[PDB]
Amino acid sequence: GHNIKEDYFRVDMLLNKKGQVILYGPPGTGKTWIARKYVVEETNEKTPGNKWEFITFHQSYSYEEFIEGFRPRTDNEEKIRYVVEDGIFKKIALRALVKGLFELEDATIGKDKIHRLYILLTKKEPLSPTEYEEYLRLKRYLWELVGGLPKDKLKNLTPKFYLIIDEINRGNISKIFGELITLLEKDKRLGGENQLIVRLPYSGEPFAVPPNLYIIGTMNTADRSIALLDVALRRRFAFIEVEPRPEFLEKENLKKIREKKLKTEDRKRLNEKLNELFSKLGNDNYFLKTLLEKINVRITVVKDRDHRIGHSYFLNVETVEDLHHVWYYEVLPLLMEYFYNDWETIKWVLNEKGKEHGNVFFEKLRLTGPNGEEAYQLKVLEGDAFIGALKRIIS
Amino acid sequence: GHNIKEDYFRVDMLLNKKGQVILYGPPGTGKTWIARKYVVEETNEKTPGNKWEFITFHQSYSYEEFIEGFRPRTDNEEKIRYVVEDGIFKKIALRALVKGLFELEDATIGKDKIHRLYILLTKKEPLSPTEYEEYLRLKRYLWELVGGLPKDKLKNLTPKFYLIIDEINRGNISKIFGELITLLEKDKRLGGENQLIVRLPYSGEPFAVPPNLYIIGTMNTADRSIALLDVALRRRFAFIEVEPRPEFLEKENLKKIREKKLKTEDRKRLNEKLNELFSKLGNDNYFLKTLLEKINVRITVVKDRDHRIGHSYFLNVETVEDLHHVWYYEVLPLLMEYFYNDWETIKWVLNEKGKEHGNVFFEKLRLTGPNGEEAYQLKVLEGDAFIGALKRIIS
Amino acid sequence: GHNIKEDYFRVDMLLNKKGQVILYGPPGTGKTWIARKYVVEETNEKTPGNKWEFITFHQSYSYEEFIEGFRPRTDNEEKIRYVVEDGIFKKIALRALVKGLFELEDATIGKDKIHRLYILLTKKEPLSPTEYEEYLRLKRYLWELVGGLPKDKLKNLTPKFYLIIDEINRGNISKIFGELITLLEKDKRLGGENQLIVRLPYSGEPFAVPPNLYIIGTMNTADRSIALLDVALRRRFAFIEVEPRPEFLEKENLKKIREKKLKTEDRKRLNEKLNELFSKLGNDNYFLKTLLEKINVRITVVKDRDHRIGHSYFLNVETVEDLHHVWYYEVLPLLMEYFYNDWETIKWVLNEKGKEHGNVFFEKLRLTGPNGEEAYQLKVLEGDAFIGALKRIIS
Amino acid sequence: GHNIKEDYFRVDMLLNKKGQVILYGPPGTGKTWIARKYVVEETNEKTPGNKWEFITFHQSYSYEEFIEGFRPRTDNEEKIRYVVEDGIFKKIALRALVKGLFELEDATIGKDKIHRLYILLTKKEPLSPTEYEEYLRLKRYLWELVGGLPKDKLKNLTPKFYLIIDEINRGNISKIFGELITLLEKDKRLGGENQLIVRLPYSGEPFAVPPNLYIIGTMNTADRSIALLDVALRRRFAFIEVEPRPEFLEKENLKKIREKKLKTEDRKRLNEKLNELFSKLGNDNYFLKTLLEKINVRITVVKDRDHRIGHSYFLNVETVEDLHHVWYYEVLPLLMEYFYNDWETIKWVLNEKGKEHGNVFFEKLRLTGPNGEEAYQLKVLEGDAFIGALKRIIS
Amino acid sequence: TTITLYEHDEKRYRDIAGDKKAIQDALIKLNKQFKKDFKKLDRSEDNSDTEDTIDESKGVVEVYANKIKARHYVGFAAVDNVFLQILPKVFKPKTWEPILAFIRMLDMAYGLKIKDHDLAYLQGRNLRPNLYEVFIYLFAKSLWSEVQRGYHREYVEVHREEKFLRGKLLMSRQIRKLPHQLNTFSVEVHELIEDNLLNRIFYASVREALRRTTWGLNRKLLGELMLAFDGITPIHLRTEHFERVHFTRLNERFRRPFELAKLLFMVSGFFVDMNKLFERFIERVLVRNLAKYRELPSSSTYNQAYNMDYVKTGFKADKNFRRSLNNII
Ligand SMILES: Nc1nc2c(ncn2[C@@H]2O[C@H](COP(=O)(O)OP(=O)(O)OP(O)(O)=S)[C@@H](O)[C@H]2O)c(=O)[nH]1
Ligand SMILES: Nc1nc2c(ncn2[C@@H]2O[C@H](COP(=O)(O)OP(=O)(O)OP(O)(O)=S)[C@@H](O)[C@H]2O)c(=O)[nH]1
Ligand SMILES: Nc1nc2c(ncn2[C@@H]2O[C@H](COP(=O)(O)OP(=O)(O)OP(O)(O)=S)[C@@H](O)[C@H]2O)c(=O)[nH]1
Ligand SMILES: Nc1nc2c(ncn2[C@@H]2O[C@H](COP(=O)(O)OP(=O)(O)O)[C@@H](O)[C@H]2O)c(=O)[nH]1
Ligand SMILES: [Mg+2]
Ligand SMILES: [Mg+2]
Ligand SMILES: [Mg+2]
Ligand SMILES: [Mg+2]
Repeated sequence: GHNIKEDYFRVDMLLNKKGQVILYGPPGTGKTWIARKYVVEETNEKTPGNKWEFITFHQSYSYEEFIEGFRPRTDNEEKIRYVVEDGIFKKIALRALVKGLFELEDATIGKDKIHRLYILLTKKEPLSPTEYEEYLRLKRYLWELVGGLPKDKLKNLTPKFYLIIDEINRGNISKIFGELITLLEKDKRLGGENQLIVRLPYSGEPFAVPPNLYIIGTMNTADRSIALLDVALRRRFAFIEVEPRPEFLEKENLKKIREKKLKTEDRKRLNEKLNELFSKLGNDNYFLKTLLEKINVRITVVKDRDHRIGHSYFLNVETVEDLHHVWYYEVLPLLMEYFYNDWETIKWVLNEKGKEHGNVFFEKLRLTGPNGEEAYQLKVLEGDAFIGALKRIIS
Repeated sequence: GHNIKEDYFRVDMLLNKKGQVILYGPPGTGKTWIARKYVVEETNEKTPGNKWEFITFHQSYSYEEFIEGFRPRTDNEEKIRYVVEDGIFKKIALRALVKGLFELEDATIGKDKIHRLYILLTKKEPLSPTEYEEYLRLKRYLWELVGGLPKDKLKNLTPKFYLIIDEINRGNISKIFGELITLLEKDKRLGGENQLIVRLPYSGEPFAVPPNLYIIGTMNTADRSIALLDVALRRRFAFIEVEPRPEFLEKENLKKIREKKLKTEDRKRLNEKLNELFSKLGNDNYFLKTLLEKINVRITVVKDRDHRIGHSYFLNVETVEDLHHVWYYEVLPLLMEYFYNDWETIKWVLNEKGKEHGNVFFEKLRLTGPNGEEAYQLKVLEGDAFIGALKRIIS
Repeated sequence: GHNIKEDYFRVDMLLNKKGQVILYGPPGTGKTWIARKYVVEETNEKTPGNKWEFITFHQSYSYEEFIEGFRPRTDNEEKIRYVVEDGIFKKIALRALVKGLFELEDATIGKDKIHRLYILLTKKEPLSPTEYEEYLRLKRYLWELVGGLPKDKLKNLTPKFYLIIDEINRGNISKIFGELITLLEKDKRLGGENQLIVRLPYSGEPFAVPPNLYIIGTMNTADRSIALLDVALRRRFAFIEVEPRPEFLEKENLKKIREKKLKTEDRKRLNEKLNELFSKLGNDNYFLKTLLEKINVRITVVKDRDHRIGHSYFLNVETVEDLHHVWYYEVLPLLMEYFYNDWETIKWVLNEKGKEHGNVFFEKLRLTGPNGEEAYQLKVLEGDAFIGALKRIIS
Repeated sequence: GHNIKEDYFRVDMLLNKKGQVILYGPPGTGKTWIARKYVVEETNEKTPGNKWEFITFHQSYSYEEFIEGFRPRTDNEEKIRYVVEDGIFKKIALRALVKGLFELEDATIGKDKIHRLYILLTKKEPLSPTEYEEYLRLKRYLWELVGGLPKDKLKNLTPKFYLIIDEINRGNISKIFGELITLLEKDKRLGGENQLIVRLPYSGEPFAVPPNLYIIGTMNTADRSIALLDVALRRRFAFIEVEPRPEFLEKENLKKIREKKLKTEDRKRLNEKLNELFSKLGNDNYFLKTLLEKINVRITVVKDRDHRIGHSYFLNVETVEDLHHVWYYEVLPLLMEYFYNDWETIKWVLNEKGKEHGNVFFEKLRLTGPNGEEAYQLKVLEGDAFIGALKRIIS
Repeated sequence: TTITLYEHDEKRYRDIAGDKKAIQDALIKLNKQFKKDFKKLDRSEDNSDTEDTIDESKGVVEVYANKIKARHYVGFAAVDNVFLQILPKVFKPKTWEPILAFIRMLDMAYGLKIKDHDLAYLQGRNLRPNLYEVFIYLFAKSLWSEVQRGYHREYVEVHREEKFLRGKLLMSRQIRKLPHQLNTFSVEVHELIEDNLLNRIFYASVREALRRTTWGLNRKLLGELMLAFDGITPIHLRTEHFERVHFTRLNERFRRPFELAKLLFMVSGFFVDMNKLFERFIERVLVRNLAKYRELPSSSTYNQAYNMDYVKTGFKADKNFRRSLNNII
């Protein structure tokens, strides 16, 4: 566990510096897993909702679901009404500020009004209209109290809150982070040196990010072009590259990961299958380490480093048919997606460029078109043909 | 034949590996039929409803049809009230979880409030306002029980539920699934390592995808490729190429396919007609096998694998005018649609290029346009001159 | 004969195979006329309302006017009540089901309740609030009866019902049909193999498409072709190309079309107008046949077959002045919108490319542009110059 | 200094001469910082809400939340009420006008109606429906009051109001500034030489911007898609360029920036940290100054001048490990977004062009592609190898 | 098979390492395609008159049974695994210097804005000299420089039923809603969309460019352009598509990739006659220093009446024309 307590340390140190980090890298490097496991370690809570939240950005995700928007709600007599519902960032930023105003031993904080605002912020059913007006009234009291409160107490808000934004580059981040371009910076937060309270358009309410709120984003850098991010938005985040680590794919490292969550009688039954799998690979304990390193260097030369193959696909491989599944349903469709069905480039990545019609992963069709077009076809190899074609990539 | 044990094993291997699968392929390859027959065999339920549901994705398909949305309802005095009702995915996931907890022998489970929730989840009649308020109080009791149940019990909930999504590539996945496309991941499911109890926007209800629930997507690839999908659909779903199988169109294979449900006096009547069909084809039993594979190989070198001609059009061919209707109104409309009136590529797929004004499927118009534009006329051959050009395709 | 009896056999073949058909083609080929006259030939009912219905799709046509939706209604003492009013598809499907069950001899059918429901489904006025309660009572009884009847007796419902949907490509099928486009499949109808009885979102009664309800769409393909249709229409519906038939414009076939629509007092007045129409048109009875087909072949060379000129333009032509008014106000306004600012194409279509001055529809302007641009001028020819310009196209 | 007084002085001079300024430049140059520092020093108010507002434009700002628009509000006697609500600009412009009419000494100005309109403008709660009609009444009193006011009185409105619009180019500015393209000109304000009062579309109310109100926009220039290219809208603003200043990163300039917030001995803690930092940089007090200025002029050559690294990346470093985390997690991932898969240019920016190995930031991978293409691997340097690779950049 | 030709050079099929017939009938389908597109191709006393002259294997090249003789039409040609390029024989040497002279010829004459530092980048990359891959690079580098500088997004007015009130509430559509239809807002929105007609042209141009490029330098450049245009709808590049783009302040920075995308996309390949390429050359030359193309204003180089020298192979050539301008003026 020496390598997990330093990737924890990169996230923990840079979240204190920038307030918000982005774990970027190709899909399958454990970015969502690192972000979730860091937060469950820091916030001692396995489930989201109290001191951390999990959100995933998609193409249809908007400012209105994230910050605030006019939203059709219903009454207790279920008649439709149009109110301004706070989004998931605003609900956790107000939660981080109000829970941070709990422990502040000040004689000006109305703890009965602050605790009642905490209950309405931690209420998970939608608010009744008689308590939605109480919720607007206590938020109106909150920014009246926060605006007349000094930076000596506002910067030391003690319980840290976390927002995992998975697949953050899959959304239009500048549109979703409406006022959060300005507000998320560590100087611009509450208690900061350049503390900024913004006015939101839909509610007309004051808003600012508290300092005890942290945002860990995950970016699959092969699912969206990283040269399409805003440079000014890039200034708000520390960017931690989470690269493929094929050193996790050695036989001892495969054992050291898969025995942290299962019993001992299931451990050596899993170990005899891992010894059976690696025996069929030439008794090479560094086989899947060398196989992933060789294809990722070959990907990096003819594509990006962002389009490398992650290590998490081979991480639950314990049989040859588990490796046969991962190669033909997690690697080879992923190589065909990254290279846009360029068969000559993939076969150079798979070390089979001048080799067709044999024990290859892409056989050439014997027919040629009228324009001289050649087509290649994925060949499913089983048994010794599959292992002998994976050994061809290493050799 | 061994088609419905080989594709059964590939789905079942990938459903307990990935959690969800997409059967992709050209149209008329039996993708929806494989998806429906595997699910009927895996549930012993011929109709949708209890242990499985069937839906179609279109471009206007929404989160509200799928997960959750406000529906207008009437009153006792017939005024419009708005009921937040569960979509088809939220109903099949709550039905899968409740049936998973009903068979789960545990002492924390009430087994009567759970069985009452199972009645209200399988109820095809719309719920009364005293049933719907009862339906909401049981889902409160359910999700406070699943949140209190450990991971060890929610790993393997016994009965398997299936959601077949027909034409999954037509729907906007970011609008339909929303944030909940990440709950489909095997670790994020209800009982995995990185599980997520998310809260829903409309009713504030906890939601999670159980491991009982499997999604079998069906996807035509001639209209939209795998590369043209949403990236969240490529990452979470396994992909099976349902290949067009011309070996079904062999004369004995065409007999036993239609005889699986036919009259036992109609076996000799098919042996009357299917022997006279292939006698007009030249006593070659492998004629429609060779014809579909000569077409599909020539498609693959000039286009994708996605644009091949499926075998389902030729399955109900018992006479040569059935073969004439299938060729001229299903196959040639597919070929002209795929190649965008590039007739010299269509004429090479039938290998009739350089062969015009004769017994061809595409005769040349003898008028050349002002910019040298040339057009071809779909010649409708009949009788033995239709087979005489259909024999020329395989020669 | 060739217009009715041959074209009805293609409709009878595909409507009894697929259950629904779309008559497609360029405008003026008679798709709406064939769809209307076939359905009167089958139902033996000239005016719609009982065994068939006629609607036109458009972009404000929606689900609530097609199947069902809420409507305000004064039921008692001007206090309005929101009731579900059935659209034209739900009414024609319940009318086909009830008349199919009224002529069925199961003897568990309540024929007094079934025939009274048939009266409430054929009322030309909106229903009384007394009658609206009885209509919901008998709709409730019908769907317990259908849910109790076997599948094989629901197969052969005796009277065939029709729904002619003119301009079926002009409405969005996803928002008009909703999720009920899958019920139009032959197996998914009320009696088939995969028979599905869905629930409706606003009223909650069961709904299923009966097998004796048929849909005949008519669709223009000059604007958007079959390949750019909605994907719900291209697979559920059969497709018959209604092509332009210039053989209707022969002199003997122009009499037989127009002698049916007149009495014999005005029949002989039209034969002394068409004898003195084809006496100015040379003496060739195939002038307007050759005029349409020489133009329409030339449209296929430059644009496509989908943009051909239908025969309905030249079908009410009795004089040369009638042919002149069709030419300069329908045909050439269409051809100048086909080839807009594209002069040598439209002069090639009119067989006058090269002939720049005199007796042409497009006279060359005497001024060459600065970049060698060359424009033309629409020349209106009246008299024997107009006939000789038309007979240059046919030669 | 140039920033201690003069960059403040450029804002103050151009805000009185023009009425509104836009601070533009690369990210992290201090545009938001000097906008906040100016307005807090002018208004003597650290928080917004009174006498200044802070907003951030984005793509879901509209005309309707900035000036006015029909926004739905809910009461207890009425479910859905569509109400023209004034946006944030119409609130801050009326607040500037009404407060400007407090200290005017006219007997025409009814002070009780003006003081009542100030309460309804500075009301933190939303307006009651009996107070919104009083608010609409006092607005229509004011706009006929200032319409009959002398323009010598209307132009010297005493307490200045400030609207800071951060990220002003992230909204559709001409769509947001609807009538404000006319009204924001300095002589088209109230009491101007050509004073204009527009008619607003939704409320039907007259509107003019007072001379009391000033706009400070801060726009980003790195993104050219949101570049302020509206030539007429640019005329309304003074465009102050806030460049990257590497002279802030000198050792004597770093401490006197960073110790203005530090009180008694944290200044001494900062002093010997910067002494320790710059002793490890070879006792070059202008090391980080030379590091920023050599990188930025290398960015200015191969990319635009708007893509220069702002000095705020390096303004908070205190150790060589703070410089290492700023480099490898903020600065170098930003340069890899700039020169994305363009290795020969990012090595020229880091002054290591041609140096393939060694203590270099990008080590050349030994593998070459099939087409001769080449990749570079990011080497993470540490210690004096990192400082020595930084000395290669500056010289 | 890549064919590198100058005008009126003859290389037989035995000289080029390919096939004996696949090199023949590939460009046969191009010089008949050049015969089809001959009327739009501009000529200035080139003396072709190819109504039926180019139909007898006399289009851009002569298809002999032994050799291939090239004509005055210069440019690139890619058809049926056979690449062809024809260069001016003025720039013919005694291997990258003749091609970049031909690039800079039609950069300063045909009115393009081909940057010199993009041509200087291709030198030293040890690549193969190829007219198509140069123009594929110049399109892909100018497009990738622009998309990095800012992704092209347009404002479109959309009338949507929305579940959040965005933009302007369409009041006459929202007032006329029945009370069972009040769970959405009828709004008018002006949204920054990425799926513009300009981005659809750029996406379908990158898709067609990877279908035929052979450089790893262009393929890596176009692959990151393919991931940039990911959510864009794939279209088929008609000539109807390229005229619906109108260049204003919103998108005039995307004009240099667009004029390169129109030059490549619309059997395909650009060809201009070198007779008229010299006609449009010197009229942009005589106007800032103050036409027969045969050997004997004429062209003068190391292989080849006012003679025009050529230092453009690697602006001091026009200073030597001052000795000719001293007598002409
Ligand atoms: N008996 C039998 N029937 C088949 C087989 N494959 C397809 N069919 C039949 O063909 C018909 C069409 O198959 P279907 O499931 O719709 O293919 P599809 O791939 O989904 O076609 P599409 O929706 O993309 S157009 C079905 O009704 C099915 O019964 C097969 O292998 N055996
Ligand atoms: N007798 C006879 N009349 C026809 C025929 N085709 C068209 N007509 C006449 O011309 C008119 C036009 O036909 P119509 O059915 O409206 O064309 P369409 O194919 O629907 O054209 P559109 O609606 O797409 S624009 C009809 O009303 C009919 O009277 C035909 O085949 N026989
Ligand atoms: N003392 C001092 N601090 C500065 C100066 N410029 C920038 N800073 C510091 O750097 C931080 C970033 O400056 P900021 O104003 O937010 O950059 P920006 O111009 O807005 O950059 P952008 O990404 O939003 S577009 C500020 O919080 C401020 O503390 C300066 O000139 N003097
Ligand atoms: N124990 C352990 N599991 C890992 C590690 N990296 C990835 N995984 C597992 O791999 C699975 C998928 O990885 P994920 O985080 O979703 O990939 P990413 O988000 O694209 O980076 C998760 O369920 C993780 O549990 C690791 O370092 N240790
Ligand atoms: Mg992830
Ligand atoms: Mg299907
Ligand atoms: Mg019609
Ligand atoms: Mg800023």
